[PDB]
Amino acid sequence: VFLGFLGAAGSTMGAASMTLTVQARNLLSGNPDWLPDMTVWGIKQLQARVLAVERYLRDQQLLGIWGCSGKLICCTNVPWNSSWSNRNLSEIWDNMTWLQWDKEISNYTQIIYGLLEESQNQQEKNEQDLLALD
Amino acid sequence: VFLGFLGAAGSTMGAASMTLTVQARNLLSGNPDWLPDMTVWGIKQLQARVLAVERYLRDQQLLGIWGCSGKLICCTNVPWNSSWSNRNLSEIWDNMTWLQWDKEISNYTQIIYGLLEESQNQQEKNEQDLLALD
Amino acid sequence: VFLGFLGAAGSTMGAASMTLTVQARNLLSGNPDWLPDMTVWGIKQLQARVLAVERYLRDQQLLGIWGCSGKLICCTNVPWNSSWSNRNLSEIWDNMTWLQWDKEISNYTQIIYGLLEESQNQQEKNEQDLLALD
Amino acid sequence: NLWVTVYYGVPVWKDAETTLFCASDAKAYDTEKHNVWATHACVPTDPNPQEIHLENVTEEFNMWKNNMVEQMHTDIISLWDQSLKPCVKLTPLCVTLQCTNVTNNITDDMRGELKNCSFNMTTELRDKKQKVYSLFYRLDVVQINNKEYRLINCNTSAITQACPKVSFEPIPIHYCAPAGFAILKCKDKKFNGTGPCPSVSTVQCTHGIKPVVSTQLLLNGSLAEEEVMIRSENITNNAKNILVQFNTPVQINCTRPNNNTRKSIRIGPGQAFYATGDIIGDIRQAHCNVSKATWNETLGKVVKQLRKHFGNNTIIRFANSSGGDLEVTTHSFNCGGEFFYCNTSGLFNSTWISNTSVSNDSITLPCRIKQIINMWQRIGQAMYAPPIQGVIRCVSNITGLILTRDGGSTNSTTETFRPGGGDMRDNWRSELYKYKVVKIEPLGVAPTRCKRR
Amino acid sequence: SENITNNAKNILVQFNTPVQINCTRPNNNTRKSIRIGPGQAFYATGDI
Ligand SMILES: *[C@@H]1O[C@H](CO)[C@@H](O[C@@H]2O[C@H](CO)[C@@H](O)[C@H](O)[C@H]2NC(C)=O)[C@H](O)[C@H]1NC(C)=O
Ligand SMILES: *[C@@H]1O[C@H](CO)[C@@H](O)[C@H](O)[C@H]1NC(C)=O
Ligand SMILES: *[C@@H]1O[C@H](CO)[C@@H](O)[C@H](O)[C@H]1NC(C)=O
Ligand SMILES: *[C@@H]1O[C@H](CO)[C@@H](O)[C@H](O)[C@H]1NC(C)=O
Ligand SMILES: *[C@@H]1O[C@H](CO)[C@@H](O)[C@H](O)[C@H]1NC(C)=O
Ligand SMILES: *[C@@H]1O[C@H](CO)[C@@H](O)[C@H](O)[C@H]1NC(C)=O
Ligand SMILES: *[C@@H]1O[C@H](CO)[C@@H](O)[C@H](O)[C@H]1NC(C)=O
Ligand SMILES: *[C@@H]1O[C@H](CO)[C@@H](O)[C@H](O)[C@H]1NC(C)=O
Ligand SMILES: *[C@@H]1O[C@H](CO)[C@@H](O)[C@H](O)[C@H]1NC(C)=O
Ligand SMILES: *[C@@H]1O[C@H](CO)[C@@H](O)[C@H](O)[C@H]1NC(C)=O
Ligand SMILES: *[C@@H]1O[C@H](CO)[C@@H](O)[C@H](O)[C@H]1NC(C)=O
Ligand SMILES: *[C@@H]1O[C@H](CO)[C@@H](O)[C@H](O)[C@H]1NC(C)=O
Ligand SMILES: *[C@@H]1O[C@H](CO)[C@@H](O)[C@H](O)[C@H]1NC(C)=O
Ligand SMILES: *[C@@H]1O[C@H](CO)[C@@H](O)[C@H](O)[C@H]1NC(C)=O
Ligand SMILES: *[C@@H]1O[C@H](CO)[C@@H](O)[C@H](O)[C@H]1NC(C)=O
Ligand SMILES: *[C@@H]1O[C@H](CO)[C@@H](O)[C@H](O)[C@H]1NC(C)=O
Ligand SMILES: *[C@@H]1O[C@H](CO)[C@@H](O)[C@H](O)[C@H]1NC(C)=O
Repeated sequence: VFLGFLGAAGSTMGAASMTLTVQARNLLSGNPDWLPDMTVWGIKQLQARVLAVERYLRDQQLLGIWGCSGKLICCTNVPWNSSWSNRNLSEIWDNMTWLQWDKEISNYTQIIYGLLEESQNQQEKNEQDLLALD
Repeated sequence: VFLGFLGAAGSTMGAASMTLTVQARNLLSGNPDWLPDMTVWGIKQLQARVLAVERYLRDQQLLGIWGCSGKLICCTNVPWNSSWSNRNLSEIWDNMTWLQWDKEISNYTQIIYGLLEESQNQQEKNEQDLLALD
Repeated sequence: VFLGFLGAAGSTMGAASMTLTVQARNLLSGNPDWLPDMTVWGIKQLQARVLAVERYLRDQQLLGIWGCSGKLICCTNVPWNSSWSNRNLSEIWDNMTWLQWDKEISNYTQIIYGLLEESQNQQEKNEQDLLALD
Repeated sequence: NLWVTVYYGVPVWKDAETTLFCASDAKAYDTEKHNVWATHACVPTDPNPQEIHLENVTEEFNMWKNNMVEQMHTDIISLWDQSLKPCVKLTPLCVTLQCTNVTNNITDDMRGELKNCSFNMTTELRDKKQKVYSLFYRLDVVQINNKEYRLINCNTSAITQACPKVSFEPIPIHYCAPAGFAILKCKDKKFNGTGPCPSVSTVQCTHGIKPVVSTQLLLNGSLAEEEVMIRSENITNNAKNILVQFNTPVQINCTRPNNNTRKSIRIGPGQAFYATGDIIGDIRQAHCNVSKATWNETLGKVVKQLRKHFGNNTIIRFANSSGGDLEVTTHSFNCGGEFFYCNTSGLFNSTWISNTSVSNDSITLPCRIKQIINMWQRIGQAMYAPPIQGVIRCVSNITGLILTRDGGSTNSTTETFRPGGGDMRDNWRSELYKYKVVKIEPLGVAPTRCKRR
Repeated sequence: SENITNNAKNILVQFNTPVQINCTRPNNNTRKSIRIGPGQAFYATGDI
């Protein structure tokens, strides 16, 4: 079910995964047309929609430095750690929201980015270079 | 044959497909250097070349949400509909321009984007997730 | 070894290849927050960080038109020419810096981009289209 | 058994503050008033407001720590400043004016205060100077000591005339959310203002808000839902204001009856000053009528909502203002171009029993008129209101109230709610209480069973 | 120096140890705020 933009904010993470393109398509293009030339009021909203694309490109750089690159669902090779949210499957995807999920991960979220940027492409690329000659 | 930028605007779609990089490379970088600091005249052209990259990123988002992603030629899995331009092969690629093509498709063009964004990655990704565990 | 940003500027090209993400992550996001609304001083630094992303997108277009596309290490199918730096292997990657390398290539660097943009995707894509039907 | 996996486009937002947009309402091209409030820059409204209710979503709102109110305040201030920048300055008007009382002080028990001033102003040329007259009105000095006079506006800041081409009619301006961000709108009828909204929706563009500068009484505001709302950042603290939102609108009809005229006297090579001409016909003070039955019902409905906070079967009172600034002690607003300062001393004389209170078809309120305003927080500029040629009559809906409680040890006794105001932001919290700005963070991680290569 | 041989080019000198300097305006001065124009106000050097 669609339910439009952010419709599954309180639904399960599994049901919320069914609407990734919906949340993705409405964040980048909130296009205001600034054809009228008004002096001091344009710089504020221009800075706003420029910092918007700066944050978007920061997220895209983070999603490119990883083995994942497709702006979609993707799998990695970094194992999940039992210290992070000691929960089984179906307990997460059927009785939890992405908000509470990021809240519980926020304690251990900072090292996961490092494990994804270094334990992967800093070694996966090097293995790709030393295993593509044969 | 090259014939430079937009050289094959009146040629066949097949011959025009031979110059995709030519039309692609000259649309993104029409770089003006705005080192001189002139007050009210910079905001107009700055808004212009910012809306340029906004439109470019809208096109890139549309070309990323689809199964296609390489900024090149690409094939999909959505079947062509006989209602859309009841024509055979070689009739299109050897006696038609991209202008007249988009003109004839403009009547049915709006639903093709939906068939490419939903009938593909809203199901192709989900099949990829449920067929990558074995 | 990391040695931080640009730490391997005087080291070998092989050792410098171990820190690609380090030089890549600090060039795109030098984010200044421009929440204060100051008239004539914002346009200069705004033009600066807009030309920054323009140059970044020029580099990304150059790295997309080629067969390479992953913002990482990548291999091509264009053969190395003996006229370009008449040197053997291990002589380059173990007694040379990227600065001196680009200096020696600067005489022949301009045609390599053309050999990568035309001798590859202007023929590799066309071969991909005429070899994906069976 | 299970591996980390990234998901892009997940419904995850975090509360933050960023620059917003503004709407052109789409009727801006057909107004053709050259420049209204924000007709200058805002973009036309989308054909369909994307209002999407989010089921199972409860979001904690806090209207008193909101940043949209600060954005709208700074935007209104810059609007005033950029609207008055290219207009006619009147710095040569700060001269000596030999004035005289009006020729009609009939029955001096009633008041009549308009000064037939005359003064030597600069003309088209710089060599000669010409004597003109007719500045009028109450705001002036008492002179240092036909009686001499001068402008206290000159005793404070510089003066500039408002452009006669622009208008002050509030156009419906609704803020919009940029790319990457969204606006959460609460939907339940009764809202505490601070707390968890159980019925939340999301939008980009808000609902139409009219920028009205008013004190003591909120005009042309958004009606409440079924119940009168009594909002406050801290009800125990006396210093914090008390906002009141009505269920039913209170009809008000304000009138400047002086069938007035104007005089365009040329000053400087390009400028031209609009002076208040002679009053043709009879004269009487401007006023505002409110139907007494509707006001009685409104007070009897608000007192029961106040008893929920300050005790059942108790008495509350409210007299007129205490004292201080003219803009704080008087209901001040604009209409047609003329700025009305009315005294609400005739509406707040009430004590309340547990069931009743302690004919008259309508209640009238006297109102003075002011043309030079120092309401700008920049005490370096003031605006001269151009005179309006003709009679003025403007109707409006009263929708809100701003009250202050008398402090002290008044527990065993009764409580008093005197009218007040001052801060412009309180005028905006009656419209942005249901709105919160959030930023989207669509990058999530979760464990599932899959393997690469 | 950009060119030590050329006389016209300046000679910059940077110290190792800082040289202490103490500057004093001893006139226990006062000011006068005389009003000029509708908003402006000029600050004049009062009597010493
Ligand atoms: C404010 O003005 C309106 C319109 O002039 C008044 O509404 C009228 O009220 C009278 C008496 O009830 C009716 O006979 C008219 O038919 C009404 N006209 C309209 C257009 O509604 C209103 O009563 C006035 N309010 C006050 C407090 O004076
Ligand atoms: C999990 O994390 C802890 C501490 O962060 C670490 O000691 C342990 O080795 C990790 N285990 C796995 C399997 O990642
Ligand atoms: C969902 O339900 C299970 C079992 O009832 C429980 O263990 C789990 O903690 C619940 N999820 C949350 C986020 O509380
Ligand atoms: C073609 O389009 C028509 C109407 O748009 C639809 O009814 C039909 O099912 C489509 N057929 C295919 C093969 O897509
Ligand atoms: C090209 O020629 C064929 C056959 O002569 C014809 O059927 C077709 O309509 C032509 N193309 C266009 C666009 O008219
Ligand atoms: C190398 O370059 C020269 C001149 O640029 C050219 O003649 C020759 O064919 C090239 N050889 C290869 C193998 O690319
Ligand atoms: C590195 O050393 C080798 C052998 O000593 C030499 O041939 C080569 O030119 C050196 N590299 C550079 C850049 O001089
Ligand atoms: C006449 O003008 C004087 C000016 O000082 C004022 O004090 C007095 O009240 C006026 N009388 C009227 C308006 O009847
Ligand atoms: C004007 O006011 C004065 C008081 O200052 C009063 O004596 C006089 O009757 C009033 N009317 C006229 C016409 O002068
Ligand atoms: C005001 O005084 C002027 C003389 O300067 C006179 O012409 C005019 O009629 C007077 N107006 C009134 C209302 O007394
Ligand atoms: C509303 O919020 C305030 C916050 O201090 C709280 O004290 C109060 O109990 C809440 N409910 C009502 C009905 O005021
Ligand atoms: C106002 O006065 C003018 C001039 O005497 C007159 O023409 C006009 O009719 C008056 N206004 C009304 C509503 O009658
Ligand atoms: C309030 O009413 C009293 C009389 O009850 C009056 O003296 C006073 O001027 C009025 N206004 C204020 C601000 O007190
Ligand atoms: C207002 O309502 C009270 C309570 O019923 C009543 O005593 C009073 O006469 C009313 N005032 C009017 C009708 O003017
Ligand atoms: C409120 O709306 C009315 C429309 O009837 C309009 O005449 C008036 O100017 C608006 N503003 C105020 C402050 O009354
Ligand atoms: C006052 O409220 C009524 C009730 O909906 C509405 O019909 C009318 O247009 C409103 N007038 C103003 C000026 O807001
Ligand atoms: C400067 O002069 C004033 C006025 O005579 C005096 O109060 C003050 O003490 C003097 N300064 C010092 C440092 O004594």
